[PDB]
Amino acid sequence: AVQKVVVHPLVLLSVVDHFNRIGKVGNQKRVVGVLLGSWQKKVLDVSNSFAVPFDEDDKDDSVWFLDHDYLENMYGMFKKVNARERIVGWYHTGPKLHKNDIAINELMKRYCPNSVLVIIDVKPKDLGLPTEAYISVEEVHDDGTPTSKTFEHVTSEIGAEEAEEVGVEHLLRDIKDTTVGTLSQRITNQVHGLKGLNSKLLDIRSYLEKVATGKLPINHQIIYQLQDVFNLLPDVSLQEFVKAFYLKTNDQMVVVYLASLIRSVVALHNLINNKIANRDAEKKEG
Amino acid sequence: DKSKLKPGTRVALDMTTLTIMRYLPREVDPLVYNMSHEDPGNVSYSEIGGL
Amino acid sequence: MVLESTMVCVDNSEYMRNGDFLPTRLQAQQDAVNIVCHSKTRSNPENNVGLITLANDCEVLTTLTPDTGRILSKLHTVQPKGKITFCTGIRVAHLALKHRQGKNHKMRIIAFVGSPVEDNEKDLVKLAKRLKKEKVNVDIINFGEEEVNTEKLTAFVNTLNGKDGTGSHLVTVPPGPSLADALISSPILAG
Amino acid sequence: AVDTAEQVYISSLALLKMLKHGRAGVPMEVMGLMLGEFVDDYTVRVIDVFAMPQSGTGVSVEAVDPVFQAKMLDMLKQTGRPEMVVGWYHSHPGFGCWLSGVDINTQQSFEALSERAVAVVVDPIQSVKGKVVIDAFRLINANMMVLGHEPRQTTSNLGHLNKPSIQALIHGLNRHYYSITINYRKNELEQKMLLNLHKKSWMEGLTLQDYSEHCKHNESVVKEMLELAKNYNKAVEEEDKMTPEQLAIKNVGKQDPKRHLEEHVDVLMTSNIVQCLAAMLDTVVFK
Ligand SMILES: [Zn+2]
Repeated sequence: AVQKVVVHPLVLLSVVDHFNRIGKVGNQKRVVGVLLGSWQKKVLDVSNSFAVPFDEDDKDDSVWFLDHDYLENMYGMFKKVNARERIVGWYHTGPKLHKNDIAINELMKRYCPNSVLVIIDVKPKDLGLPTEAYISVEEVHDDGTPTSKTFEHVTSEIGAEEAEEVGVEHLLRDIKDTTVGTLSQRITNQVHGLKGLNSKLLDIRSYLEKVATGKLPINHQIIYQLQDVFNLLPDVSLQEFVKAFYLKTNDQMVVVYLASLIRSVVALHNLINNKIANRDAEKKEG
Repeated sequence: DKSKLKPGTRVALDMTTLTIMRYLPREVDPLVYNMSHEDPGNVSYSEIGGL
Repeated sequence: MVLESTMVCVDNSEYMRNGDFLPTRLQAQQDAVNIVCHSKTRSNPENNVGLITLANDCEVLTTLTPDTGRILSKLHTVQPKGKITFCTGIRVAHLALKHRQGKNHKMRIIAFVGSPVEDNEKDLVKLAKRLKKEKVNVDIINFGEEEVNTEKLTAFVNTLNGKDGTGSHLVTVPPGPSLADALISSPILAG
Repeated sequence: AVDTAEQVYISSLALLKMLKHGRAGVPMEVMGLMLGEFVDDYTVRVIDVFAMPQSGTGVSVEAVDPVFQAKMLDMLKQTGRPEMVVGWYHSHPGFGCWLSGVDINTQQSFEALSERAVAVVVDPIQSVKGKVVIDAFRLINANMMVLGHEPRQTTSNLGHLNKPSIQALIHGLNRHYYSITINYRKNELEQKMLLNLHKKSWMEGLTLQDYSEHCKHNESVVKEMLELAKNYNKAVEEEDKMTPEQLAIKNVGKQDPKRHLEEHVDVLMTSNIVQCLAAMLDTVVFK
């Protein structure tokens, strides 16, 4: 239903500072808060957020509290200072998908119809993007209990804004791999993207570990996609795909040959522009 | 409503920072308005005669 | 005035479903809640009163507020039907008591039982010594009908005012459908 | 007294709050409140900023409702953690930064509460990347200006490091207020999680980029690159001629083949080589 999301650095830091301001609890706390923003053109947007007062105990871990007085009053304030701004969903700090995050969404679904969640990271280390968002469905299959409230991950990305890029680029001042030439693609996706294939490669290997040892659900709805992958594995070197390849490339290196061929003539013309500069400078200057 | 600022329309500005504050409708200068509706003469076809 | 925050736990379970008490059980304990929040409110303007239940779905129907009109509106057509779950009533009380406005306030809860309980006394003695280690003073007032003589409740309040607590109370239900105001006339006079 | 070595520390979030709320209602002078720990006589550490909604239409600074900041002061008290109000701000939008006569009044209403309150001006237009432009201020007493006496008694080579702007020098600059050198507090906990997340492709370079139109676009550059090279067979020939400064001023009406050429050579080059190598890795990786 909703295509993808847009997340700002303001909300991105604006969870982490709250994790600091409850960071004096020491023992254990998750950061849970209310996510605010709009969505237009079936593109989700996230602009602002805050956090709800919240506690939890491990013994009888089916008890949670969201102060709706704080919710109504503070969102009334945010509506008052910005009527354009509104509710969009929620977020929890999300290390590993806590258990109450199946009916928190049911607790606050009366506010937003597509009451969406956001899982973030407070210990940032990965080779990907540590921002996650699911969506609520209660989809029905064809075996066992039908209507099952399973969250489903819609794709996610960090959105920019012309206002906030001044502050972001100001707060970097650290490293910036611009001059995007023949190098920046090699590292933004050719070095790094293979490691992007490494983790998704290793993930199904980790799921695979139930061979006779792991959890109880065997396959049913996992192996049609895997069987579809191994059926969908590409063509081997026999056909014209080789000769179209060879044939293909062979066309591209022509254009490479022309471009490199003109570049040397350009630099040689600059050398003549240099000779004229130094010669008619030696006898004239002295 | 930046979709509604047509090339041609009349708008208001800011004095200091010089930004556009509010779109406006068209206006009618004093001369015309005092050309519009200033005759309370209520003569009729009954008064005229002969043509 | 004196620092507490009154947290009432209402009983919307499925054994609250007759007119044995004269107007309505719901209206009777409802107006009891009204006059005890007049007592706590008019004895202390700082005290706020919100309501929780200990049924299957322990909902915060009203957020903890010094208002009473939302409390009245939710107690209108509250639909007291569902399976009671008392063992999570302790956690859904105390965790909100950690959610309260200030820990300078006295942890005081009133708890309403008008249904048969299926708890283990081991479970409420783990939660009871949990309330000992958390220093929590709850006076439980029984309503409606019950397993006679509060089975596990005397042991619970005993393991609540035990170890120099000795100030907590357990008002049992008299099994006669009378006007409950004189039934609760003792804790409102002296806790 | 002070030593013009005050050194305000702020945050890594409040700058974002200032630019967002200063940018959303930008042609009106929006404002709000500042909220952080007040450390010693020299420094201050303002960790948080929440904004205040306006009073009505009109370019000014409106007023402050202590009902509203009394409540909002307590929302974080019963939810997050207690802090202290230390300063406040407004927004000269595209002006630069100074104190107006209206600004100095509402400042003067705040310094009587706490003597080390802070005036702050954000300018969310003239900032691009390295120029954020804030320059927090505070009043100086005009009584000592009547005394003809110099305040603020410099004990450290820390004050006169930034030269003041000429427009604030036209304004009350040094006769009613002073500047404060500021900087920022940050950590790798934030630096990594904003660097690693801002501009990230996912698996996009592991694609093939419109495989029919790649060679077609390659044609679509080389074709006019021919005639542009004919212009390079035109523009060299007026050397051994008039001086190259006249061959500098004279070329401001018509295009040159040189720079325009070496642009397209780069575009064809990096356009081709990425599609080549990225085309060839998948042959190994996928079967
Ligand atoms: Zn101003």
